[PDB]
Amino acid sequence: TTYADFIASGRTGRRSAI
Amino acid sequence: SEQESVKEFLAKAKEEFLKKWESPSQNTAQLDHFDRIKTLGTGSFGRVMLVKHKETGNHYAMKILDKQKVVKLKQIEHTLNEKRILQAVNFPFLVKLEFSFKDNSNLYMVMEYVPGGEMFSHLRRIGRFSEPHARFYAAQIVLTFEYLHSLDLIYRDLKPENLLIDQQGYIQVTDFGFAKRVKGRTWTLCGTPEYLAPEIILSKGYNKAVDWWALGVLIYEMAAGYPPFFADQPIQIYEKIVSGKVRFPSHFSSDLKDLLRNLLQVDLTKRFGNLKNGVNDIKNHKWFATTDWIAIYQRKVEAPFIPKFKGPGDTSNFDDYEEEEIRVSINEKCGKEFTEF
Repeated sequence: TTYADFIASGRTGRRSAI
Repeated sequence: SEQESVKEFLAKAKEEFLKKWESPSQNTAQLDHFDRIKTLGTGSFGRVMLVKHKETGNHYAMKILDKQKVVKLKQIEHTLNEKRILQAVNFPFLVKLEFSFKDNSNLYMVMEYVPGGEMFSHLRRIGRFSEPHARFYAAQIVLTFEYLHSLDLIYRDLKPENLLIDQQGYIQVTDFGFAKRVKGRTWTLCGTPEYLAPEIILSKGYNKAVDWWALGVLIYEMAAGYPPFFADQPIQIYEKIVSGKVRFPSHFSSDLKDLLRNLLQVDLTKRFGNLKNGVNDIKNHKWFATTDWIAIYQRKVEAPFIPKFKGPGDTSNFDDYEEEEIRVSINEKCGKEFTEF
């Protein structure tokens, strides 16, 4: 599922500005 | 007429803003007025600490920037923008700057402490928001951008991490580090990867339409529980953003998909918020038909939830962070660069 793919990704925590 | 009342509201709000924009406040507190308690959160440029004012006992949230780091990272003008703008604005959904000052080493912006935590935390924990709940939050951002854009301000860092939940369950937008007052277009590569509009990625000139694109990303993320363009590394995110392709969860309503495609238009000249009717294309969209815009502004709509509150100074709605010492050199650093702060 797309949800499962997101939850297993590296970018589920707080995201910093570039 | 309702439309005239809105025009009059915005004209008076601009008069009020411009007085403060042209004559900014400066040097309205000092560090030893406060005891530092704990770090509330971090960003690429600094940290925000819970502090307690010694004389009144009130708690505040203090953003601290190291002047030498700001210079090294080429953020001088952005930091001057942040403080000049935040001391001049006044809106129900913008965090209040209470004091600002500097010393030999650092710059300080003392805000009202917003105790309910980042929207981010609540959104990740619950998974996704229902459409009515997402709509409640989205309406506040629509009004906030109507206000900011009318003052020639572009915000440029919308994301759940920057949307704090107050004790009434309403939003307070924080972090004006990339906010800028501009008439016509600008070019800086700034923002957060998931939220960048195509014209930023493609190194084109851009305008306030980037904030409307970012609203599309935010509404999608609130209602889906994940962003419309995600990957493990920024470059793969950028490829998806510029592609013109977006997929929606099967549970999204017809009206939500329609609104989102209109905000996530890759051609800024076709994007909602940037057409002839401006913000009214968004406010009049079917997905917002049940929204009472004045009731939202006045904070009279029942909130989706009230954050838990265990007394003043409680930080249980925020993660814990490693603490670092706030040192102040005996010698003034970067005085000329930060004169106006």
